[PDB]
Parts: sequence; structure tokens; C-alpha cells
Amino acid sequence: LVNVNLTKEMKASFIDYAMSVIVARALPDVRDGLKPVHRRILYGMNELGVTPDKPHKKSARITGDVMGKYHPHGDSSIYEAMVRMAQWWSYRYMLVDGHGNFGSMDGDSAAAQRYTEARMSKIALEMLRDINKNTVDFVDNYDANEREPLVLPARFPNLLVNGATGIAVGMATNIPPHNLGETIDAVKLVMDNPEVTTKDLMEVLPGPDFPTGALVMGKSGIHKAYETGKGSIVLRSRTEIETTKTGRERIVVTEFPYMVNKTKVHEHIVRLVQEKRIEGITAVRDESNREGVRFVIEVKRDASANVILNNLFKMTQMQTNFGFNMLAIQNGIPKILSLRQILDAYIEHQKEVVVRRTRFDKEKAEARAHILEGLLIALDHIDEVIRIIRASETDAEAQAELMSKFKLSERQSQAILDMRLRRLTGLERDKIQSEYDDLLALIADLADILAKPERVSQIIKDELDEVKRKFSDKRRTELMV
Amino acid sequence: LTKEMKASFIDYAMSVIVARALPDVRDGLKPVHRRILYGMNELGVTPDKPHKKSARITGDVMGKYHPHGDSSIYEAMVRMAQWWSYRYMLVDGHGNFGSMDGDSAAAQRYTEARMSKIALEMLRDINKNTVDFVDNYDANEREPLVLPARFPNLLVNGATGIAVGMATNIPPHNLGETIDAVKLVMDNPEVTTKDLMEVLPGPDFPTGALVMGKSGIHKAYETGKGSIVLRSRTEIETTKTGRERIVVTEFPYMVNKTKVHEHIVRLVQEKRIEGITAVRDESNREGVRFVIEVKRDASANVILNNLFKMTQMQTNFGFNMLAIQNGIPKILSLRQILDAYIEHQKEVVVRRTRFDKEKAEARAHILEGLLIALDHIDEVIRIIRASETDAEAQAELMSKFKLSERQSQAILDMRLRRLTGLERDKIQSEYDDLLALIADLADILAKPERVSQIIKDELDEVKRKFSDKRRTELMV
Repeated sequence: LVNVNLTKEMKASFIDYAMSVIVARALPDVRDGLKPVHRRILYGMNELGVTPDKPHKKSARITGDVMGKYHPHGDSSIYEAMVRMAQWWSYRYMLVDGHGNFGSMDGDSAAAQRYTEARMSKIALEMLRDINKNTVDFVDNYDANEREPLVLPARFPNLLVNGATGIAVGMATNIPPHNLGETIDAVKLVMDNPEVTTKDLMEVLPGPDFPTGALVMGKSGIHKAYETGKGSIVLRSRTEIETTKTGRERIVVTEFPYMVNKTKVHEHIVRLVQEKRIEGITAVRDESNREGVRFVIEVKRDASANVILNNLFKMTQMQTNFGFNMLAIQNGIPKILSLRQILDAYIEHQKEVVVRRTRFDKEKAEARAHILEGLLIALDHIDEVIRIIRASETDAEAQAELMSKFKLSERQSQAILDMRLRRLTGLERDKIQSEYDDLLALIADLADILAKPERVSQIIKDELDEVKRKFSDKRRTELMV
Repeated sequence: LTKEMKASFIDYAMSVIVARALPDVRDGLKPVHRRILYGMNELGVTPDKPHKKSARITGDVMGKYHPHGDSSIYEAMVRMAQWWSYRYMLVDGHGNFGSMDGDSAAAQRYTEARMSKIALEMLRDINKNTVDFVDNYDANEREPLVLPARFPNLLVNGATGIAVGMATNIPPHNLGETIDAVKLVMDNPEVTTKDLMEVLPGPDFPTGALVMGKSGIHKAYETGKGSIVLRSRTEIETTKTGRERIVVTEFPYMVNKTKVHEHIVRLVQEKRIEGITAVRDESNREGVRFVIEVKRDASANVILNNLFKMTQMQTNFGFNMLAIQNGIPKILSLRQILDAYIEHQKEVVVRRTRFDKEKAEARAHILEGLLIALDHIDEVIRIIRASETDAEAQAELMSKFKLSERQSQAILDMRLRRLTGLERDKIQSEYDDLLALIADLADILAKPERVSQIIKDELDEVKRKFSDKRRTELMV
């Protein structure tokens, strides 16, 4: 069978086994927290240029395209994450704009692979634009040729606020979600104020949010989990007693906390009927739910319906003991972070992002500056260089005489030599001079941004406010003590 | 639990390593490339017909197996078209493939290829039950895990692995030198490493370099570990105005000219020797003309040693030289490649002999029935006239003479054209011919050296057909 005798290669293959199973499935990353397959989806959708501006497209074709541009990995988790980042209700924020059959929230994952027709959302335009941006190393695949980026850089801790699902690999962890607006607020307060305290930002930060809209009670678990990320908290559904025209009372729920089925709990209600461990209950009904979710339990008189609500949030699954585990990974090794340290690593990432983008733009401007330096030096002593080309013979003689007379490089001399008559009007000569000084002003501006670091902070805050303007984030949940 | 996690670790690590790391000792052929050649043989279309321009081949490949990308399968196609990287030859093709330049041929199906000349005799004897098979995951077609060989391509094309635990460098060699090594180990089970130095003067390249060391080569062929020098060719000639002109044709392996030239431009332009503005490195479609001209008041050899310190015109090329067989990796030396290929060809030839005995003795049993039929005929005819059923006729023939069911029914398969006497003598003649060939194969099976003689026969076949010299000029 095995007959493998060398324990050393067993240990080495076992370390690669463990770390590769880590790297494969979902991890608390530095910059996106995502699966690498998510990164694959995003980078393929970007570099194919499939915008939401353009119309919809059959997406299983795109799935096979990305699968063929990448490794021959299995289709299952691919199509799973394809659905998951198109599910509007599960992830708090919108990524993939599907068009087909999914199942709403009640245990029917419709998997119509033929009908896989979709687009994306407009938030990847805020997520990543690294076309020219020297940011991230690449790994090569098909006989080691074609790029794949290591990480997903951004200007945005959105995926902090999204939430994570990486549990069964080694030890368990997740990321519970918040909303974005007060996140922007507390972040900018740390930006302009690098020496703030936790609880004063808890004054800025409400509870961990949920897309359905949850009733939150208690803050001791909030105190523990904003610090150390461990503990379960209690969650209740928006549930009311309503009187009829007859005086009969009605238990009316609006939503539920996270990871709840209507139908499994409904079967559990029918159990509780036939289990004969709860009384009073008459009608278990649910209709018209697509204009708005409306599930109604209706109970006879002389029953103490609020005590029955107490019995619901004691024994039924309507009560939620929602636990946290945010056990981080920063450059491979597992860690654990406070809410400050997350944003700190975000800050220094934005530092490196804007610095490297500015240096790429710097080298753009420097190269074009050397171009226009050569142009203006050609404009200096024109007829002498006319005599030069009327005299000399070769590339070597021309470059030697131009370097002796004007101290320029070879490419500069040849770009001089590539000047035609139709770029010899004094109009375009002074337009060269004008755009030359424009780029000089841009170089000086970027050097001034290199002088002081806080301009980066200010521009980040500006475009955070732009995103919060285009993406107003009202609340949906409710916190109590 | 954790033992089952260790089992998953072991089995999945074996899956990844046997998938995309080093291939078997028995072939030296990675299973991607193995299935490329197997499906291209099972295209059936000869290289004589003009080689095709289609992704239909690779579509049947991906129907045979689902990878994590068929673009990687096309990368395997193209890397086996890299004659400048992997030696002679595995692709009869026409399309864009570039050179060792930094070339990106995005035209995937637009290239042409089909079977190659070495592949033809390289993968015969499929019709002789030589190699075992396994079923795919698709439960519809089969595939072989190993291949039959007509040379150890282990030595012909090297290895450039990846570090799943560690990568592996294996250098290429020469055709006829490998043939002479096979003949040497065949004639003597008592060879030495100096014998290997004789029949292999050194590993070679499709491009050429210089390997100055000797004991590194010695430790390479003995220990399996060591690094060598790969050096560019240097030619010092005289400019008409007095400049020590340097001509370069050879290079270290896996070294593009482009980025090396760019770093040479950088090293010039970092407050060093700047008067060498002479880099005439072009016209490389006839060969390699990598020519610089050293400036005046400067010797060429100092700049040569400085670019050797730049590790691109002289490079410490290491070797890991590992292998996979019997599910285990192995540190390599010779008499391992050698004896493995020998006993593999022994397996192939002897199993071919057994299959040919199967066909020959089946046909001999047929012609037994034929001649015993053609002995006495008309009495059989008249007793058939005393019957009305082929089952009755079969029982009649079993009463008449000793036959098989197949023999009886084949004797029933006789029209009136079968009723002559000259064809009796013809069947008897081929019957004695077939008995003589069966006795020949039995005597060959009672001969160990005859197998080696058949190996010599196929070696002389491919030696009359092809040979190659040491293009890689190596001084030590």
C-alpha cells in the first residue's frame, strides 16, 4: 500500500499538506479576508472588462474561462462562491448581480448552472484598479507563465465589515459584520487622532450588524468581543402582540437573526404543537411574504401570550446565541487582533498603496519629462543640429556629437532624431513648453505630497466621504441593554 | 481522527507530487505529456499527413481528464515545442512558439502540430498488451500509467522541477552516447564511473555553453548533487581601429538575452565603465551574434570577469537529480536509470513474446483443424448429408475426429473454393512455417542474451535512422 519509509518527506509533505489546506479555504487575510477563489473571480471579472455598464452575460462560460486560465481545481466551491457573492441577503454587501434561480432564504439552493447569467456590482470600482499600479507580486501557472496576484489591495476596509466563514480547516474563526457609516466615522477619528481609547470609539461604533435586522440586548459581550473577539451574545426577533377587531391577540414576527430558516422553524413549531409542550397556539400562518415578510402565530384568549414569547426565546431557535471568533492571520502566521490593530494595518497598507502609486506616476512624469527635455534642447540650437545631420554618418557619430554638445542620453538623442516638419510650428513648440511646465508642476506637487504624510489621510477621508455619499448606509438592527 | 487527517495528508501529498512533480523512472515522462502523446497516437492521423491546427485534440484531452486548467495543457504543448529549451523533439508544429526570448504566443489553437518522428517508434506495441491500464474517472475510456520506451528520455531531456518538497535539475545528454552507454552496461555488469566518463563525455544542451569543472561532474554522476559552470562562448577578435571585440554565441541555460542586456546597461550606467557604448546584439536568426566592443584603454577580460560576477555569462547551475519510483522519491546515480530501463525493456520484450506466442499458437490450432479437415473430406460430406443441423454436424465431427468447437465451425466455414489440393499444400507450408516460428520464440524465451540482442537490433534501427553530435562544445 503505502510502504513509505522516509519519515522526513512524510513530515515535509505533511507540513505542505497542513499549510496548503489552510491557504486553500477561507482565511482571515490582511487585506480582504477572502478565499483566494474570490480573488480569482474578481481579477478575472476585472481583466475581462465585464462591467455592469455593459449588459448581462452567461457566466458559466466565464467560470470555465477563469478555470482554464487558472489551475484545474474542482467546480464545486467555485460555483458555490459564485452563488454566495451573488446572494443579496447573506452577505451584507453587493458583489455579483445575478439574474436567475436561487431560492430566497428557505433552504432551497437553486443551482441552475445552465441559467447562470449575471453581471457584477459597482463596488469593485472602489475595490481595485491596479492596472498601472505596481502593487502586488504574481505567481505563474500553465508551465508557469500567466500572472495571478497574491493579495487583494484596496482603499477600503469593506471586507472587514462583510464577514468571514473560515471554520473547519484547522481551528475555527469568522468575521461578524457591522455597517459602514459609523465605521468610516471611527476610522477617520483614529486617522486624525492617533491616541484615542476603545470605549470612546464604542461610543462611535454600534453593535455588530445583521442584514435582516436583529434585536440586540446586553453590552458585556460587546465589551468582551470588541476587545478579544470571543463570546456569544443574545439576539431576538422583532416580535409583537397585536389585537384584532375581536380582541384576540397575535404573535407577529418580522424577521429573524442570522442563519435561520422559516420552514425548519415552522416544522419545529408543528413539532411543538404535537410535542404538546406549549398551549394556546391556534393558527400558524404565513402569506403575502414577497411584498414584505409576514409570519403570524395566533393564540386563543386566556393564555398569557407574553409568557409564551418568553417560552419562545427560552426554548425555541428564535432566540439566537450568536458567537464570535476572529482569530486573525497576518502574513501566513495565525494571530488575533483588536479593532484598532485591523485599522492600523489598513492605514499602513494605504500608506504603501499611495506611495507606490505616486512613485509610478513619478516615473511616468520623469520619463515624459526627459522626452520633453530632449524636445526643448532640440529646439535650442536647431540649425547647428541641421549641420550635424548634414555632416555625420551613423547612429554612433550622431549620438557622440549630441552627447558632446548637449549631454543627453541615447534614447533622448534618438527621440530628438524622430522629429518631423509637422511638429515645427512655434505653436506646438510652446505647447511642448507649456505641457512640459505642467508636468513640472505635477512633479513638484507629488514631491510636496512626499514631503508630508497627512495629505494621504486627507484624500482618503475625502473619498471615504464620497463613498459614504454614494453609498448611504442607514441602520436596520436594534441595540438594547 | 488525527490519524485519518495524516492519511489525508499522505494521500493528497502523493496525489499532488505524482500529479505535477517529477515523473517515473520508468519513462521520465510526466503524465500530462504522457496523455498528450497517448491521445495523439490515438488520433491515429500520421505525421505524413499535414499536421493539424485545432484545439479539438486538447478538447479530447480535457474530456479524458479535468485539470485545474487546460491552458496549462496548452502550456505543456508549447513547452514541448520549445526546442531551444527541451531537446529533440516532441512537436511537429508550425505556429508561433518563439524562442528563449520572452515570447508570448496567445494564438492557442492557431498553431499546427501532430505526431513526431521519434514518437512513432517511441510508442509502438500498444497492440501487444505490453502495458497495463486504468479506467478514468469518466468510466468510459482507459489510460496507461507508464509507457514503452525505445530510449531513456530521462537522459535525453532533463528535469526542471518545482519545490513541493524540493525542485530538481536534470541535464540533457546525447542520443548515440546514451546508446553506447546502453551497450556498455549490456556487455558489462562491472562498469565504473570512468566508463561513464567515456561513453558520456558530458551533458549537453540544444544551445551550448561551457562547463569547465570536472569533479563537480564526478559528484554529479555519483552523489546526484553538485553545481557546475555554465559559461557563454567568448571570442576575442580585432577591430580595425583597435578594440578587443567580444563575440558571444553560447550562453548559460534558461538565460534570456533581454534582461541580462538591460542589467548590463544598468551596470554601465551606475558610475562604472561607460565608454563601452558598443552592444551589437542582433541578427540572431542565423545563429547568435551577441557582440560587444570594449572601449579603448580597457581590456576585454576584466569586463568578462565582471559579467561573470554578474552571474549571467557564467552561472553556478546546480543539480538536485531526484526521481520517483515505487511511490518513493530517490537520490539518483547511474546503474539505476540504466538497470531500470534494461529490466523495463526486458518486461516489454518478454511480454511481447508471450502475446506473439498467443496469436501464433491460436492460428496454429486453426491450421491444425484446417489440415485435418483437408485430409479426408468426402466421407464428412456424406455424413453431413445424413444430417440436417449444424449442432448435429458438430456432434458428427466430434464423432469423426478430435477438434475444437471453433475448429469444427471453421471447417463448416468452407465453400467449394476450399475443395482443392494446392491450397492444402499452402496451408501445410504456412503451418510448418508457424510451427518453426513458435519453436523459435520458445528457444528465444530459453535465451537471456537474445533479449539483449533484440535490444541491440532496435538500437541499431534508431541509430541507422538517426544520430546526433555534441553541439554543446565543452572544454574542461
